[PDB]
Formats: sequence, structure tokens, C-alpha cells
Amino acid sequence: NFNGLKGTGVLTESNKKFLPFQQFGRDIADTTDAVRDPQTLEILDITPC
Amino acid sequence: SSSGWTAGAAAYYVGYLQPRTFLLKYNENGTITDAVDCALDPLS
Ligand SMILES: *[C@@H]1O[C@H](CO)[C@@H](O[C@@H]2O[C@H](CO)[C@@H](O)[C@H](O)[C@H]2NC(C)=O)[C@H](O)[C@H]1NC(C)=O
Repeated sequence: NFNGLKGTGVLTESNKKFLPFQQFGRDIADTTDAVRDPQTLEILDITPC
Repeated sequence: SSSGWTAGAAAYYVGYLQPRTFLLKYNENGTITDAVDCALDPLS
């Protein structure tokens, strides 16, 4: 429930760099892939298992 | 002083914005590298 992003998946570790204002990653299908954890700042790739 | 002032060179340029459709080509990172306008050319 990361801030209003309901869904089911596996929160792995990724290696992409975010700009200071960009928060939500996306793709062609407009489904969120990369979300930055609200309390600690890092990258968590979202993949359905 | 006021009657004749010597200062360094400077320049400021002003343009004007008009509504258009753009294409943006994102890099492997989040930086925007190229942009293409549509109302410029037949090839565009
Ligand atoms: C995208 O970002 C990556 C790193 O986040 C850049 O990769 C590094 O770029 C510097 C500067 O050119 C090099 O000194 C490093 O050797 C690069 N690292 C690797 C592992 O290759 C990359 O240049 C950026 N741009 C693109 C188009 O990928």
C-alpha cells in the first residue's frame, strides 16, 4: 500500500537513478514499475511473481 | 559615474511560446536528450 498504490508483487532491488523531483517510474503500459520507498529513499522494482 | 557609465558586456534574449506537438526521446537514464517538433517541416 505504498502511499496509494495497491497491488501485489515482489519488491526487489534495482539500479536506476531518480531525479530529485521524479518519484514514480512507469513504462509503456502506464503501470508503475519503480517506486521510491516513502520513509527511506531507495529504489524498489515491482514485478508480479 | 552617472554621466557616462562603464560596465561589462551582457545580453538577454526574449522569445515567444506557441502551442505545438513535441516528441521527447528519453535516454537510458531520466535525462531528455533529443526533442522533435512537428509543425516545422514536411519531414518533421
Ligand atoms: C546513464 O547513467 C550511467 C550511470 O548512472 C552512466 O554510466 C556512466 O557514465 C560515466 C560518464 O560517461 C562513465 O564514466 C561511467 O563509466 C559509466 N558507467 C558505466 C557502467 O558504463 C551513463 O553514461 C548515462 N548515460 C547513458 C546514455 O547511459
